[PDB]
Amino acid sequence: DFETISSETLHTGAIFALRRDQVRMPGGGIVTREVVEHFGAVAIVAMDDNGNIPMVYQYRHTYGRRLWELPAGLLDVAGEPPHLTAARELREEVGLQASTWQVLVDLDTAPGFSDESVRVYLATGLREVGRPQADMTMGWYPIAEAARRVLRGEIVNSIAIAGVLAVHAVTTGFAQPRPLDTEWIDRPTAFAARRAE
Amino acid sequence: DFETISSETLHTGAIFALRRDQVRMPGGGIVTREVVEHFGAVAIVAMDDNGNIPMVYQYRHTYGRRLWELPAGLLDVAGEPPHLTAARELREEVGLQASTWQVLVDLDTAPGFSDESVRVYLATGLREVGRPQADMTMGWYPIAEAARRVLRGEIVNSIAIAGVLAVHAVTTGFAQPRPLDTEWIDRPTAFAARRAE
Repeated sequence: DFETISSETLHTGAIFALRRDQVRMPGGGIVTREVVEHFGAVAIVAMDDNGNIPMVYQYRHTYGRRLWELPAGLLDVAGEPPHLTAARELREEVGLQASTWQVLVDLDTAPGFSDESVRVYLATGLREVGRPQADMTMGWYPIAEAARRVLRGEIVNSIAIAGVLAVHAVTTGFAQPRPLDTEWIDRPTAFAARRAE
Repeated sequence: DFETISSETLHTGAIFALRRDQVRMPGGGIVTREVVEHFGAVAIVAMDDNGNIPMVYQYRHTYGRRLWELPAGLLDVAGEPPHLTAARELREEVGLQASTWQVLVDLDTAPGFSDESVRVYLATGLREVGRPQADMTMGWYPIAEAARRVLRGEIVNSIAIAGVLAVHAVTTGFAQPRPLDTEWIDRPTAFAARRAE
């Protein structure tokens, strides 16, 4: 198999680090692979009694504009269980508490160059508790409308794609949400390791 | 609005660069935003007469394992039109030529820290022409099976999520593929600019 031969840190920053490995390709052979180590993140599809979900309208420095995204947050508190981060983030970002939490879909955002992976939850049985901001607008969408916004390129954040389409497959009876103990295969850990310290 | 106040290059490498900007938040206020500038990429959902699509099984240094992904390739040839890169990549990677090409879905893989964006095509009217490798296995899947593999976490590459779910919405009559001239809003350009030179 593939083996990290050597490895070096090129940069460390607020939310990720940049590492450069040399990897033994099988058999014989040597590539340079750069990995942006990231904290990992969670997001929530909060589905009300009628099939509506909340979304935020978040400025992204990288595209010079705002995207429609799901509520979400970095795994930036050491050792904190992901599901508890998600509930926390739901309350901070959109002012929602939810009774029932299930795994909806996991994704590897950029396999090409980052370890970042993202667990998206389905949260149901909802209640508003306040703090719905700074520059973030939020708004709600029936799920079917959200899915057609994906298909028209009005929602392009790829965690929102995966989340909205996945819940759409649930609401149309194609698939089932899953238990909280579903293994998150690619949960990131390298950057949390490095930060501990 | 938001304005880049200053900007500096921290690293330049084979397939991306790492930049650090200072951004004026409105009104008054200053954040550091790091952007990994990337080439952009395309991928293809190649759908045969019967609803089957090809997928590759590609080792990802970043997760220490292989993922099921769609055929795909970086926009790494200067000025080459994306749709022509996609046809090229389809032939190099999976040995397919396609008659008809349409836009399926675009995504922004990691808005949090990269500009990378990805145009995924629907390619139909297919013919095998050879070169189906090195370490990449490929295999075919009915679309419905592929969509249930997403929903079970057997496919987690987020371009494969977006691509397989999007085509699933087409095959089940929920949405339509779109013309090649659909604007790709977030086509990356910063790293191609920097490389020219």
